[PDB]
Amino acid sequence: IGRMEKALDEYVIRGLRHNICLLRDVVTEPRYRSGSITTNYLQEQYPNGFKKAELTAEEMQLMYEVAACVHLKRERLHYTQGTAPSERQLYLSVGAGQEGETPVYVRYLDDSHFEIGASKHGPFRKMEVVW
Amino acid sequence: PTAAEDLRHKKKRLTAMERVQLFCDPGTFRERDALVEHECHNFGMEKRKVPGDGFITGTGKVFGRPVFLFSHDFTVFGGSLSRTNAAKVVRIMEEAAKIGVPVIGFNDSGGARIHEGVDSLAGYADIFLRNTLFSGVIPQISVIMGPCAGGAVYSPAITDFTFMVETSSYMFVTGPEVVSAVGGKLVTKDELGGPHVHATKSGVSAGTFPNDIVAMAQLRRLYSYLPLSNRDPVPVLPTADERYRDVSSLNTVVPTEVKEAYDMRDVIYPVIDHDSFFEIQPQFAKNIICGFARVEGRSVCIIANQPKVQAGVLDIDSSVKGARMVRFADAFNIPIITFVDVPGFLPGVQQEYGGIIRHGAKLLYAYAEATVPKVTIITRKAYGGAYDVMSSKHLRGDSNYAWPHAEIAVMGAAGACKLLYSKETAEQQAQRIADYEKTFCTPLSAARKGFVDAVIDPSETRMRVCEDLERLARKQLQNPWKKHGNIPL
Amino acid sequence: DVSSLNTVVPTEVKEAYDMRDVIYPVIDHDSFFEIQPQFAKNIICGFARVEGRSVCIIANQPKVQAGVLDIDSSVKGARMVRFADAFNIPIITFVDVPGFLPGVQQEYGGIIRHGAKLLYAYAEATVPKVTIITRKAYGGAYDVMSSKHLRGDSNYAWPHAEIAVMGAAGACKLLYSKETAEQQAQRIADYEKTFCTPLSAARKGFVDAVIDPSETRMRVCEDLERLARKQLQNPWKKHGNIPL
Ligand SMILES: O=CCCCC[C@@H]1SC[C@@H]2NC(=O)N[C@@H]21
Ligand SMILES: O=CCCCC[C@@H]1SC[C@@H]2NC(=O)N[C@@H]21
Repeated sequence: IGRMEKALDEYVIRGLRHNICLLRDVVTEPRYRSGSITTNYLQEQYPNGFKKAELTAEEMQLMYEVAACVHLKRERLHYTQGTAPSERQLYLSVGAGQEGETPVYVRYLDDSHFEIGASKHGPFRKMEVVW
Repeated sequence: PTAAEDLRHKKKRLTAMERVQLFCDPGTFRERDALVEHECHNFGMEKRKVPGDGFITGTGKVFGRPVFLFSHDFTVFGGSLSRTNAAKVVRIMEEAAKIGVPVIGFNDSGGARIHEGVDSLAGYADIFLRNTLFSGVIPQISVIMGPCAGGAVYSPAITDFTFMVETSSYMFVTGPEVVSAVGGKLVTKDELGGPHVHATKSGVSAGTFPNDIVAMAQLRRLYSYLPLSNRDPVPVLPTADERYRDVSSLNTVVPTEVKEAYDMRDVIYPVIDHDSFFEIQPQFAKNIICGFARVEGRSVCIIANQPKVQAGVLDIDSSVKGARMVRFADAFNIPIITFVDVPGFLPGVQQEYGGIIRHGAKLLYAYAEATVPKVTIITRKAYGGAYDVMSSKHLRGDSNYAWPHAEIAVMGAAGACKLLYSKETAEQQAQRIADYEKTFCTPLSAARKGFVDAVIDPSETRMRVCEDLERLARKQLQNPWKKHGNIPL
Repeated sequence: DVSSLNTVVPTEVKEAYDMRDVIYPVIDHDSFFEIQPQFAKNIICGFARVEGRSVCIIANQPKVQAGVLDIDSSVKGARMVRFADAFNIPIITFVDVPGFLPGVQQEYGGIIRHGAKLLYAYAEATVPKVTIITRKAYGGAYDVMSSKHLRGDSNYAWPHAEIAVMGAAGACKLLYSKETAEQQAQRIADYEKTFCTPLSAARKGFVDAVIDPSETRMRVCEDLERLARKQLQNPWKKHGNIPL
């Protein structure tokens, strides 16, 4: 299953819609991983239309961190020669109303390594992003 | 400390200094002049002097490259110009003329300052002359953040590109009060000169943005494309994308039926680098696309027809749009890449009553006068004078290519069959139109004459374009000596 | 960090100071090569480096003769400016002048010819120029020492500067012919307060900005880096006709 989970996310499809979200949500459901299912499983678990499951706090935090890293990496490309920055303090907030402003730092110690933290003078984790 | 700007933000609007701070780098703005007064002494203006005098001019720095800018201030006197406001702008433009640096201005003026008399006209004239002289020397970009009325509208017009903000901006020559006075019609300011009107109807505005923040964010991206001056070379940026990336999806873009339509962006996007298109005038004359893009890390100019809208037929507005884009691109040594799909010109009385002859000649003049490297690709068809206009090989074109299902003919098969057989026996349609289209509506004849270099598979377009654009990097061509041309206005 | 420049200028207008205390912090360490050190000591000329590039230095000195322009100083500065411009070398000047040296010997020796040489050299030059007014600039001396109107690139002043037509006494005398006696006390002070300050010259637009003395190195490096590629040309001539 884990393999499928991972393999679903690496399938790049552009130009038309698909049902990969439904497959992902069905596989990730703890009912499906319980061990047994039925033939009325789908409509039993999807009474009104279809609604994809949401994200937990840590997943949304990780998405924020990766977004900040990507922003910094693409920003450094446009600068000329060595006149480029290496650290910022960003304020990420999804939604049109800035729901949950989360301050973020970034350091870009190498080509594919950062020092993400809460802000300046905050403990750093040194994750990795390759894009 | 957030003093004196609470009144501004309460109206859901930003300040000039905040806009300047958002545009440039975090700490690289050096305000030039800050303690200047109007010295008017008329109509009870001897009092209420202001330190900044309603203008903010500085130098700044974007992406490590220098810039010059100025911003109007709406709080102070409504942003009106004077004998003294225009002096700062003139000094900035003169300095940016000595050094090869561009100029960007954020217009917010409410009109002229009446209390100065004709001195406002003097300042306007000086700014107009500087814009006229320095156009083609340094790129000029203008953004309109608020009201812009009176005769001040003309200086943004001479500038290369004008952008507009959606909710709280407008521009026109004469106010609606005079329109009501003379004609008797009641029209609001937005109905007269709103951003939508200039985006779709008049064709003056080159774009529209939803917010000031987005305006700055994308203005930086636009600035990343431009060359610094007239004599400086085209910028080249590092990029991980490579010319060996596979593009085989182009083999299927063109439908096998001649009456079905397709989107030209499906051809434009694969050739250029990923996520590197900046469309210019997206909502005006949609049958033609113009903008900037990068090919192997160097900025190029894109001009292509679109059979999605009106069968990709040339027109007045499309001609003006393409002509302005080509002229600007050539003025600053930027390569041009074109994609051709045209059945001809739009037929109609309104067209001749509006002067198609003048307007359609502008694109041809711009294409013929240009001396930058050109690359042309004929995908499906090219008929009549439209084939000549859209950068044909005879107009000193560098390299021309065609796709295996192209067609290059004098006109459609029906008209040729009609003219070639006056009173030939009836039913001549079936056994003559098919034969003529088979024999002469194909790139074989044009290739025999030598009008296309080679017939290529659609999968090799990126390879060919990168090769040619790399080889043509150092072409030196010059026109005969002239004081200047005489373009059909 | 150069914060020692905040204290170089004394708070009294009649006390003297050494201009080298202003010259040395701005340029790089141990990089001054004085030219003609023992002749016309009221003016200093030489070569120096700013951020690794050679520049030309021309500054007055209130230590010697109140920093007053003269014949010999004019010749020295004119030759230095002409050589520096001939070979595309940036020029940086520091201004502190009360005027020209008064005396019969001066007119009997041709001050009119010699003082025009420095003005000609400053006006003819096309290299980037930077000017800093520390304390004062009066009369034609302000015009001569690379004023903004002579196609100067950037001009700066310090917060206690003074730019006026002449001293307060002469202006008060000419502005009130036979005004009631004791006019000295309540007129000279007022005129010096109102017009012997950089506010008026800044209002007219003759100085770009009024800066803290601690930012001089930053401003000079920024301007000299930006001005690296200026291209200016004079009208066509076989050659000039300088006042010999
Ligand atoms: O066959 C009759 C109408 C054919 C029009 C073909 C297109 S429409 C606009 C353009 N002008 C022409 O003469 N041909 C094309
Ligand atoms: O007040 C009387 C004498 C003031 C002289 C001030 C200095 S001396 C040389 C120069 N020439 C002037 O007119 N003022 C300055």
